[PDB]
This record gives sequence, structure tokens and C-alpha cells, in this order.
Amino acid sequence: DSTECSNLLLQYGSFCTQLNRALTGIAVEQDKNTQEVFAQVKQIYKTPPIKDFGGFNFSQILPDPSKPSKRSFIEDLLFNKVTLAQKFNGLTVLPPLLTDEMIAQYTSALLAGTITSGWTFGAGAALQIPFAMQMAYRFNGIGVTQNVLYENQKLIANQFNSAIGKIQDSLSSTA
Amino acid sequence: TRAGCLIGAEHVNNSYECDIPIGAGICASYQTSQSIIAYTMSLGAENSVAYSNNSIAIPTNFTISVTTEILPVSMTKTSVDCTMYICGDSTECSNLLLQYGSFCTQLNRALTGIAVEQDKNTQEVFAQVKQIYKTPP
Amino acid sequence: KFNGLTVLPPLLTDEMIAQYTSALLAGTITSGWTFGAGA
Amino acid sequence: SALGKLQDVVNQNAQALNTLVKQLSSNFGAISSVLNDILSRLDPPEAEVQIDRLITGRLQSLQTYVTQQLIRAAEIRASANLAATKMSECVLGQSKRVDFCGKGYHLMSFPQSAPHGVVFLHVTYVPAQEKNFTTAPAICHDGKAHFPREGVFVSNGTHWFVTQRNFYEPQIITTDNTFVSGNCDVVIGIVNNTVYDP
Amino acid sequence: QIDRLITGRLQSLQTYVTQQLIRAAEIRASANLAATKMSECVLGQSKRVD
Amino acid sequence: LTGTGVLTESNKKFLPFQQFGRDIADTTDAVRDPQTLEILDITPCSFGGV
Ligand SMILES: *[C@@H]1O[C@H](CO)[C@@H](O[C@@H]2O[C@H](CO)[C@@H](O)[C@H](O)[C@H]2NC(C)=O)[C@H](O)[C@H]1NC(C)=O
Ligand SMILES: *[C@@H]1O[C@H](CO)[C@@H](O[C@@H]2O[C@H](CO)[C@@H](O)[C@H](O)[C@H]2NC(C)=O)[C@H](O)[C@H]1NC(C)=O
Ligand SMILES: *[C@@H]1O[C@H](CO)[C@@H](O[C@@H]2O[C@H](CO)[C@@H](O)[C@H](O)[C@H]2NC(C)=O)[C@H](O)[C@H]1NC(C)=O
Ligand SMILES: *[C@@H]1O[C@H](CO)[C@@H](O[C@@H]2O[C@H](CO)[C@@H](O)[C@H](O)[C@H]2NC(C)=O)[C@H](O)[C@H]1NC(C)=O
Ligand SMILES: *[C@@H]1O[C@H](CO)[C@@H](O)[C@H](O)[C@H]1NC(C)=O
Ligand SMILES: *[C@@H]1O[C@H](CO)[C@@H](O)[C@H](O)[C@H]1NC(C)=O
Ligand SMILES: *[C@@H]1O[C@H](CO)[C@@H](O)[C@H](O)[C@H]1NC(C)=O
Ligand SMILES: *[C@@H]1O[C@H](CO)[C@@H](O)[C@H](O)[C@H]1NC(C)=O
Repeated sequence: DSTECSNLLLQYGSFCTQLNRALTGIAVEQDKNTQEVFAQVKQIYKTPPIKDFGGFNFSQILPDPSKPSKRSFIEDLLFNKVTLAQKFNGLTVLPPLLTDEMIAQYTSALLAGTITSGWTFGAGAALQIPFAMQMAYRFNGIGVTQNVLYENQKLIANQFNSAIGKIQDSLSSTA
Repeated sequence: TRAGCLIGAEHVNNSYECDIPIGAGICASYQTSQSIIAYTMSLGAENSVAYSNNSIAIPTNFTISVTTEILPVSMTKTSVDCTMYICGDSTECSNLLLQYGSFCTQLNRALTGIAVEQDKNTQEVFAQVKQIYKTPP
Repeated sequence: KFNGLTVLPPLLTDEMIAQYTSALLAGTITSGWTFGAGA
Repeated sequence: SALGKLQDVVNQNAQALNTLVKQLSSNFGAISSVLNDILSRLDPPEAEVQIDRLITGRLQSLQTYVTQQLIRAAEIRASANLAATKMSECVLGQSKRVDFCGKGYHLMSFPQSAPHGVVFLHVTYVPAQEKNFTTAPAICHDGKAHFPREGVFVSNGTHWFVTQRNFYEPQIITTDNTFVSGNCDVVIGIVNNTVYDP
Repeated sequence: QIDRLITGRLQSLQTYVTQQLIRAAEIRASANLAATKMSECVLGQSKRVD
Repeated sequence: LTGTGVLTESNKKFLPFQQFGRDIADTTDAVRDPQTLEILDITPCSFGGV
């Protein structure tokens, strides 16, 4: 707010446009990052109403319809652990292109495709497969026969549930 | 909107892909009434796999697809002259420029390093064959 | 190129790049991946 | 519009050079933007007072340009490293890394040159048409439990077959497709059917 | 008396913009790593150690 | 106006009132000879780096 200063400023050439251009490029890059990291699914998959996953319990990571936002339990824990516009010079902040609900929907679609189809949804179209057989397919990947899994299924299910409980407690306790 | 206020476009209750991003999940596009519309972007088509504990889906046919990927390798090499740019053809100017020590050589050094790495990039990208092979006639 | 600024030419001309991308393409077709490990 | 990536680099370089050249016609507070006029219009004691102001302005311009060039060169090197890695892995071999050499199952790649860049043509395998079946983790035959050596057990409603996982090609279940492991009172979801012995 | 303020504030803006550019490059590298991990660890099974 | 360069013959169309000549980036091509109506192109003397 000075007509005298803004006229002396024009004698310096174009130092005032390069900074704006650089900051605009930074903003575009920050949008592109979020676009390329999460948006990797063509469709929006969702889990079947009945959860028969061979004994595995994904209720801690699946979205919670009761909350106003469709975030999971662990996401709700995470969003409360990070703390922190008031300036009124030529300083402003812009809102991100994708709201938090859109990010939550992306991470829900990815997880609900992973549970039901496995890795077939990343190549072509999602192909359904029972989770107990998908885990055998994954065990064969690391050079362990599938009869090891099929004869111990309850043990692996219990260990996975206990590990999820431990990770939830660790996130809830330590800051 | 939540990203400001928009005048000249009409709100639509539908939802499509994003054409011109605006912010806070709002995108604008040129429809067909021949106007400009501002909607809420949609992530994609809804889908729900028919998961069951004793059901499988096995493909019975395939298709071959060819995909392009474009990415840069090297930029344009350049070099600049200190005195010829700052004090072009002026002895009285070059007799004051050197009072600033060595601000000159430390710019040409950086530019030379950039120029050398610009050739190192192409060399490491393309030169990966010991011999030049030939296809049969 | 008028105020003390010049543009240097690249070390590899546009013909040598084409020769490289032709050698790679002719090796891949006729030898598979075996031309990358040994002979 | 496919080659925006390579056009952006050229545009950025040209625009930076244009800005650097255009920075010469600025007073920076001096009486005139050309020092030849200053030297031919005033005595040295104030000619130098104008000259050093011009010097400071032009030196600041050069330093800004050099810093921007350094940052852009770092970014270009970061991209060239990825290009070299893709040439080493996608072209000179077959890559099992998912979505690294194109969407789908990677088969081969072909390189093509471009102005200040490279272009890859990834060839990929994609399944097309699907079906529905009814699987089972294993099969009891005589109290035993046969698991597939490689593949899945599928049924078309009445008969049970064993097929590979990526392409429908059913075959009769026999002792050359399955292996035995213990009894079958532990596996969950097992269904028992006859197993042929050649 | 205003030229000095103009020079100082211009230098402050230049410094801030340069630091922001470097930090943005670092964040871009981290985002590329995250995208690669999402493509490989999640959408498939990885044989790369650690 | 002072300046160094090499003056070649010109093939360009001025207007009866236009005297000087500018370029894409603020470069001068002085034309109107104060004794005749010749057109002249001012291009800088060659330079390089050894
Ligand atoms: C999956 O785990 C959740 C816990 O994360 C289970 O929900 C709990 O169930 C017990 C019943 O024994 C209740 O006392 C808890 O209050 C529940 N917790 C929450 C947060 O709802 C859920 O039952 C498990 N799923 C199955 C099928 O057992
Ligand atoms: C698998 O798909 C291919 C095409 O992707 C099918 O090939 C086509 O077959 C029809 C016959 O119904 C022909 O009219 C087309 O000309 C064929 N296309 C090509 C490109 O050859 C093929 O038949 C399918 N396989 C099966 C078993 O249905
Ligand atoms: C499931 O597949 C089996 C194997 O092909 C089918 O049995 C054959 O069916 C054809 C006609 O559909 C007959 O000509 C053959 O004689 C049958 N073979 C035997 C050994 O019986 C069976 O029909 C299929 N079931 C369904 C519901 O399609
Ligand atoms: C596998 O075959 C056996 C027969 O050899 C079936 O066992 C019978 O199951 C019924 C249902 O509980 C019992 O009433 C019979 O006494 C069982 N017979 C024997 C000899 O044990 C068994 O049901 C078959 N498997 C499945 C999944 O049905
Ligand atoms: C969208 O629909 C609601 C009712 O579902 C209605 O009140 C509103 O006016 C509609 N928006 C527009 C732009 O017509
Ligand atoms: C398999 O069954 C589901 C549910 O009945 C159905 O939606 C799907 O289209 C079927 N698959 C095919 C290939 O028809
Ligand atoms: C599979 O689900 C059905 C209900 O849809 C159930 O009756 C059956 O017991 C389940 N299979 C196993 C092995 O529990
Ligand atoms: C004076 O200038 C005019 C301009 O064209 C020219 O025709 C004439 O020859 C000149 N005379 C002398 C003596 O220089």
C-alpha cells in the first residue's frame, strides 16, 4: 500500500515475477505429488457386507460408517497426533486439490481391492479369490509350501490379530 | 466455494472427472447449453467385487498392449561471460568490477560442472552396449 | 548469443544416439537378455 | 500433447535465458540503463557512482540465474538416473517389479530416442475375459489331503479340475498334479473327490 | 531512505524462495519413494530385501 | 549513439518516419544514415572462449 515505493520497485526489472512463478510451480508440484501417490485405482472397490475372511479381522483398518468422515480407527488415531493463516501481509495459503475425504476413499478402495482380489486388481480387472487361498499364494512366494498355512490357519489368524492390537496400542500410547 | 468464490459458472448436482482443477475438490469444465459448469469431482466408477469364500474368477483370454513412457534425460548446456555481460566493452567498468574479488570464476565453475554432468547423464543412459549389433538382412 | 552468453554443443551427436538405440534394439530382438550379461 | 515433458524443459531454458537477457535494460536506480551513455555524459567521480549501482544489479541477476540453473540441473540428473535404471532393467531383461515397466505383466521394452529425452515402448500381458468357478483348498481321497503342485482346484458344477492360475486350461486331477500331506481333518473347507492314479 | 528497505526485503524474499525450492525438491523425492512403495509393496509382493 | 559492431548492407522495409530498429530482446540496429537513406544492420563482433 505505497504508490511511491511501488514505482521505485519497477526500476529493478522483473525480480517480482520470478518469485511468484517459482511459488506457483511449487504449488503445482505439491498437488501432483498427492495425485500420483494415492490415485492408482481406476475404480472404487468396496468390501462385501459379510466379513468371512478365514478368521482374519480387518475391522481396525476398514472404514467406520458411524464417524461423520469415512476414516478408519487407525486413521482417526493418526490424525489426532499431529498438531497445527494468521499473517496479514501479502501472505496466503491455498487449499489442497484433494480433501481428506477423497484421500480416505482412495485408501479404502486400495485396501478393499487388496483384501478381495489380491494383486490381480493392479494388472487388469479385479478377480475375486478367498483370502485363505490368497495367503497360500503369498506363502508360496517366499518358498514355503501352502500346506504349512492350511494346517495352521487359526494360529496365523490369531497372531495377525494380536499384532494389529499391539500396533493400535503403540499408536495410541506413544506420541 | 471453499477455495474462494466463482462468478461466471453454474453449479451442477452431478459429478464427473476433473477437467480444470479449482481447489478443495471442485473442478470446472466446458459442457457441450454451451456454458461453463462447476461440479464436485468424482474419483471413479463404483465397483463391488462378488467376494465369496468358495468362489474364484479365472481369465480365459488375454490381450497384448503397448504403452509409451516419455521422460527427459539432459538439458541444454550453456556458458556465460562475466565481464562481457556486466561491463561489455568498457575499461572503466572492468576496473571497478574486479574490486568484488572472485565472484566471476565461481560462477563459470558451477556452469562448467553443470555442462559436464549434462554429458555424463547421456553417457550413463545410452552407452550400455559394448558392441554395435546388427539385425540380419 | 549476443551478450557474452553461448550455448555449447553436446558431445554425442544425434546420429550416435540413434546408433545406440539401434544396437540395443537389434541385440534385444536377436539375443533376448543374454547380450546384457555376457556375449 | 504426448510430449509435454520434453517441451517443458525447452520452454524453461528458453524463458530463463530470455529473462536474463532482458534484465540488461533496467536502471536499478541509475540515470540510464546503458553505461556507454553514462560514461559519455558525466565526470568519473559520479560516473562510477552510477556504474557500481549497475554492477550490483547485474551481479545479482547473474547469481539468481546460476542458482536456478543449479536446481534445475539437479532435477534433470534425478530424472536421468531413473531413465538409466529403466533402460538397465526393463530393456536388458524382464522385470518383476509391479508397475515399473508399464501396467500389467511386463514382457519386453524397446527404446527410442527423442530431443533431450528417451521414449520406451513397454509391451505387457493383460487378461481379458473372466469366468466363475468353485474352489477348494484340498481334496480327500482315502483320508489323505492332496494339494495342487502348482495351480488351483476348480469346478464347473459337477466335475473337479486343476488349472493354472493365469489362464483357464483344465486338466484331470491325478498324482502328477498334486502332493499329499497328512490326513484331512485339519483343513477348513476341504471337499473330497476321487483322484486318478495313472 | 526507502531504497534500503527495498533492498533488504528483496533479499529476504529471495532467501526464503530458495530455501523453499530446496525443501520442495526433498519432499518430491520422498513422495516418489512413497509412490514406488505403494506400487510395489501394496499392489503386489516384493522380493527386494528390506 | 556509441557502439561497436560490423555494418552490413540491409534488405528490410522501413517506413518514411521510422529511423531506428529493435530486436526481440531490446537490441539496436541503427539505420538512418544522417547523410543518405541507407539501411544498415548492426551485428556484434565475433567472440568466443579459448
Ligand atoms: C474384530 O476385532 C474387533 C476389535 O477391534 C472386535 O470388536 C470388539 O468385540 C468385543 C467382543 O468380544 C467387544 O467387547 C469390543 O467392544 C469390540 N470392539 C469394538 C471397537 O467394537 C470384533 O468383534 C472382532 N471381529 C470378530 C468377528 O470377532
Ligand atoms: C480371445 O480374444 C481374441 C481377440 O482379443 C479373439 O480373436 C477374435 O476372434 C473373433 C472370433 O469370434 C474374430 O472375429 C476376430 O477377428 C478375432 N480377433 C483377432 C484380433 O484375431 C479370440 O477368438 C478369443 N478367444 C476365444 C477362445 O474366444
Ligand atoms: C463340466 O465339465 C465336464 C467335463 O467336460 C462336462 O462333462 C462332459 O459334458 C459334455 C457335454 O457338456 C459331454 O459330452 C461329456 O460326455 C461329459 N463328460 C463326462 C466325463 O461326463 C460337464 O457336462 C460339465 N458340466 C456343466 C454343468 O457344464
Ligand atoms: C468325505 O467322504 C466321507 C466318506 O468316506 C464322508 O464321511 C461321512 O460323513 C457323514 C456326515 O457326517 C457321516 O454321517 C458318515 O458317517 C461319514 N462316513 C465315514 C465313512 O466317515 C464325508 O462327509 C465326506 N466329506 C464331506 C466334506 O462331505
Ligand atoms: C441439488 O439437489 C437438491 C435436492 O436434492 C436441490 O435442493 C438443489 O437445488 C440442487 N442443486 C441445483 C444446482 O439445482
Ligand atoms: C460371477 O458371479 C458374480 C455374482 O453372481 C457376477 O457379478 C459376475 O459377473 C460373475 N462373473 C462373470 C464372469 O460373469
Ligand atoms: C463359506 O460361507 C458359507 C456361507 O456363505 C458357510 O456356510 C460356509 O461354512 C463357509 N465355509 C467355511 C469353510 O466355513
Ligand atoms: C549534405 O547532406 C545531404 C543529405 O543527403 C547530401 O545529399 C549532400 O551531398 C551533403 N553535402 C555535403 C557537402 O556533405
